[PDB]
Amino acid sequence: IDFNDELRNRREKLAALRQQGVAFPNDFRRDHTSDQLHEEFDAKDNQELESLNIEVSVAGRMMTRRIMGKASFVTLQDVGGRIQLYVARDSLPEGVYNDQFKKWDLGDIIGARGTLFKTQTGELSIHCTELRLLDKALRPLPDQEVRYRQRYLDLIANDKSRQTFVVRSKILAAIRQFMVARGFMEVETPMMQVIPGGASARPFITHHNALDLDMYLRIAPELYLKRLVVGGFERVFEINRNFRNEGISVRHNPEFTMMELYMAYADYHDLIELTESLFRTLAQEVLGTTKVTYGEHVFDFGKPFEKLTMREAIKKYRPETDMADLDNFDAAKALAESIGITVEKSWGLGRIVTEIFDEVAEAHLIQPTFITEYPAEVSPLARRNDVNPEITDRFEFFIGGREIGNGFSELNDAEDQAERFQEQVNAKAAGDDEAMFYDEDYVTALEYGLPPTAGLGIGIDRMIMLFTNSHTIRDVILFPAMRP
Amino acid sequence: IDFNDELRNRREKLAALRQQGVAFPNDFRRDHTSDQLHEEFDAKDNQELESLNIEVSVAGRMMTRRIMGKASFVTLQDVGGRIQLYVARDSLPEGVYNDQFKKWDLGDIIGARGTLFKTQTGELSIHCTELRLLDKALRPLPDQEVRYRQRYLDLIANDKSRQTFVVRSKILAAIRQFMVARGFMEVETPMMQVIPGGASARPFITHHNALDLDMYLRIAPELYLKRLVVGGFERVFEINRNFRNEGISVRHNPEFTMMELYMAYADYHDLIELTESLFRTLAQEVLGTTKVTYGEHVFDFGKPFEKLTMREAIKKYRPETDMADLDNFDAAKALAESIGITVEKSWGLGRIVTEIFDEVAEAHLIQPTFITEYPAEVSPLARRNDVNPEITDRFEFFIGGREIGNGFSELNDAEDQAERFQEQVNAKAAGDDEAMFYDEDYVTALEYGLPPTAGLGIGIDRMIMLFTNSHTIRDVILFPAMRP
Ligand SMILES: Nc1ncnc2c1ncn2[C@@H]1O[C@H](COP(=O)(O)OP(=O)(O)OP(=O)(O)OP(=O)(O)OC[C@H]2O[C@@H](n3cnc4c(N)ncnc43)[C@H](O)[C@@H]2O)[C@@H](O)[C@H]1O
Ligand SMILES: Nc1ncnc2c1ncn2[C@@H]1O[C@H](COP(=O)(O)OP(=O)(O)OP(=O)(O)OP(=O)(O)OC[C@H]2O[C@@H](n3cnc4c(N)ncnc43)[C@H](O)[C@@H]2O)[C@@H](O)[C@H]1O
Ligand SMILES: [Ca+2]
Ligand SMILES: [Ca+2]
Ligand SMILES: [Ca+2]
Ligand SMILES: [Ca+2]
Ligand SMILES: [Ca+2]
Ligand SMILES: [Ca+2]
Repeated sequence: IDFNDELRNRREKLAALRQQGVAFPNDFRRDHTSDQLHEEFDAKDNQELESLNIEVSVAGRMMTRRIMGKASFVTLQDVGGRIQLYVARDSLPEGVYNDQFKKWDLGDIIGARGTLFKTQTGELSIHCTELRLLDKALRPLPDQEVRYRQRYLDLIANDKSRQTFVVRSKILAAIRQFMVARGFMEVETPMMQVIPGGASARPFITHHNALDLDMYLRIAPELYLKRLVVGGFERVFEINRNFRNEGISVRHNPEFTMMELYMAYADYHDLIELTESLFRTLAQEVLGTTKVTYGEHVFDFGKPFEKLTMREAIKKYRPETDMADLDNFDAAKALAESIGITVEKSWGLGRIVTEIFDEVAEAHLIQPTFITEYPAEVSPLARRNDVNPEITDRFEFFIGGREIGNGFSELNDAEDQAERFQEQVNAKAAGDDEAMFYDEDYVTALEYGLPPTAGLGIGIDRMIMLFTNSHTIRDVILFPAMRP
Repeated sequence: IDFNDELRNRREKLAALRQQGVAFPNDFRRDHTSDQLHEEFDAKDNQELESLNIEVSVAGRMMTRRIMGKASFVTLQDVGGRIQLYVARDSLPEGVYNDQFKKWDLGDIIGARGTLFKTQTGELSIHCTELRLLDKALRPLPDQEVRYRQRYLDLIANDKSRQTFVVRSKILAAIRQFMVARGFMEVETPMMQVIPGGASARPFITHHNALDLDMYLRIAPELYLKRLVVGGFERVFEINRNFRNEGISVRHNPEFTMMELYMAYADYHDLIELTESLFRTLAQEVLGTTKVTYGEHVFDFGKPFEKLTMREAIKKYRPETDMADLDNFDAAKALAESIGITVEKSWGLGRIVTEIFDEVAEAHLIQPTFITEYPAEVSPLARRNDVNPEITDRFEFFIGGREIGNGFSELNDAEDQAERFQEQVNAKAAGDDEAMFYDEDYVTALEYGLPPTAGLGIGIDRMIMLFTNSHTIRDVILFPAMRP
């Protein structure tokens, strides 16, 4: 009703601008943004701003306007923030005030040129000697999911989302710097693979027409990264997007940004210290402090993370459990059923134990926590432990009740890797469509030999969630997946 | 072959290492890499190295060995380069030399701990007080396509490809640094879109199971990035991978790295000077000079690039052309046929002129050259010129006979964009499967209004080709697409 009246009115105004000339001038140039004028002239008296004649030009969206009849006050908005404009009838060229400015609408992109002063409240404002219309907005300035469908409106309105994504950029940059300072080289491994691997999930399938070849979207860079380690890049990492067919969730998006790093001649303890130093560095550089407020909790990243094994977490958060039930398939299956887990025919003992850990523990790990000693069945790419060959040297890394990152001592054994891939093929035959495939090339690389290597990966979106006080992954991803 | 016999021999050795204990020790740590020891102690004679007892430990692949019977010489290779080891029988623990060292094979991953000295030739060497086998290579040390299929072998053998990809990493880092210094914010936009756009090519199609939605792989970030410029991020860029269904060519890969930047309140001339400053800066920082040797040519990036229009290039590289034939559909179609272009029913006049430019000109542009004044038919997202509504303000930027990047003043007109989208849908209906789709959401964003904006994009792989003296894109991409 009233919205379509605005649409017709503004549309007819744009058409009138077409009538008389150029309605889309691209020639306007600005020498300043609001955040710069604030970061410089915020604390200066109107006496110093009057003696120094400082002319600036800015451009942005017109957010608010108050017309007082030959003097008007405008709120202008650009990347850095808001700056205030003083629009005077007799301080502009003839007719600009009455025949142009007063006919503009909120949301139109304009630009202004004037001298700096401060109002009676001490606010920095630009007395306008020139004002003109760069673009005419056809819709006026702006349920809970509409923020995610049209993110431009969310960015225009709420500054919390703006700060969230700016913080995301700053965090990514700080991560690249923290990795480079330690001697790691950032690479680009294929995003489209013939054989997907490196994790367990449903891959996306597409078709390459020129080669008539069905290819999968990457579920993990892992195998190609370790191939590059065989090549002799012994400190390597990739921060890039992986694709999984799983589905939408608060913690899940079909395409997400992940970091995977690998350093030779190290084990997973080095990656524990590397993780703690990573979060301490991002906490100090990105925000203010090692103490980060998240929801109803406070994370202290100057404090070492809590370390537990998987069985220690199961027994910790379910003390009534008999730990002998985890040494037998039938008792473990009965236990998992008692929790409410639906067991699959393809599941072995280790998988049942791990799922029991998922239902019992994961939701209770709030403070940052490392979970170690995973079974070999659910860790096909991880190095076997020396004392207990049925478990691998591995850890998953949890913050705020969700898995953040994953790291392990990589398995450089060729025959063992091939055999566990065989097990994964058997599992895929048994109905588990998240199971990996058999990759013969990676086995060949391991036969050319892979130095003892540790490797880590971290879902970046989860991390930025933790640092922005954002409780949904949709708040931290610019254009997440929707449900039409 | 004799290769398989040695392979079985190494496998038997590895099994013997399983028999007597741990065959995959991960506990060895190194405090130095070869490039560090070279960057420090290369300038010191054996007199200074004798007074200072400097003990270092290194680890890496054993490339060469000469066993002289209680004295041996080993070349060790790691990330930073090669370093030489002096393995003495009586300088190691008992049995290490005879029962272990002499049984190792070339390519095995080892580690050494010793004191620094210089041989009679001045070579920096590590006298080994300890040596042990970290990983046992099951296959011995290694043109055509083998380099591309197995890249660990290429990186192990050829030191040229190594520093090719290292130069790639350093270039990418320098590009992010060069963009951040100018106020651009790096951004992540979807890799999977419901409606692909921003370019013309066959997209990859896949299926999301949870949403029962068929989705396309990104052919360009453009639409989402400009959406974010509407949101108020007025300097944005994305360096990330785009997917197109094309084929394997010298200049083509199905998945390739792209940079797309957008700055509001600017036109394409600002992007021309931005590009020249970009290549001059990268050339000075990475290669130490403005003059870059590529093949048989020398590019000078301290020199401004050559500027031509499209018709000026058609007439320059085909002077017998009558430029009136490009103003009429039948004359232009007959002309393109005379060149050998196969015209399609969906092609209009501007398309014919652009394809004539491609056949006549592109292969002849060796020195960096800007080509301006593109027709609106092949530039649906570009702002129309003021004097000639049938052409748009746009340029494509060529080096070494290939296209590198393209940039234009973006089209902020909503109705015009809608109409050009309509024409692209008509083109798809007319048989052209590279034509775009109709994106209603982007039109909606343009109706919320997009400030006057200029935008650019650059194939990164082509650029790294120019800076590595690589004449195929396969040399500059770690794992390119192969033919099974
Ligand atoms: N489709 C779904 N819908 C609803 N609930 C689901 C779900 N899938 C799992 N869950 C929940 O998770 C619990 C246990 O299932 P898991 O499969 O073990 O947990 P996960 O969160 O999916 O981590 P995963 O192990 O699979 O990824 P990876 O380390 O290889 O990779 C390393 C890092 O990558 C990140 N990551 C993985 N998948 C991601 C995704 N779709 N989106 C964003 N980040 C992701 C993670 O931070 C991870 O740490 C379940 O009980 C369930 O509640
Ligand atoms: N599959 C094929 N096989 C054999 N010959 C072929 C071929 N395709 C084209 N050719 C030859 O090239 C000539 C001209 O064709 P064009 O289509 O005009 O040249 P192009 O290299 O394909 O640039 P394009 O137009 O597609 O990219 P865009 O501006 O959107 O902007 C994207 C930017 O990113 C880069 N880029 C685009 N696609 C890329 C890819 N697969 N790999 C690496 N970089 C790519 C580019 O620098 C580009 O500027 C043809 O006559 C033909 O001889
Ligand atoms: Ca999962
Ligand atoms: Ca898990
Ligand atoms: Ca995991
Ligand atoms: Ca193309
Ligand atoms: Ca073209
Ligand atoms: Ca092009």
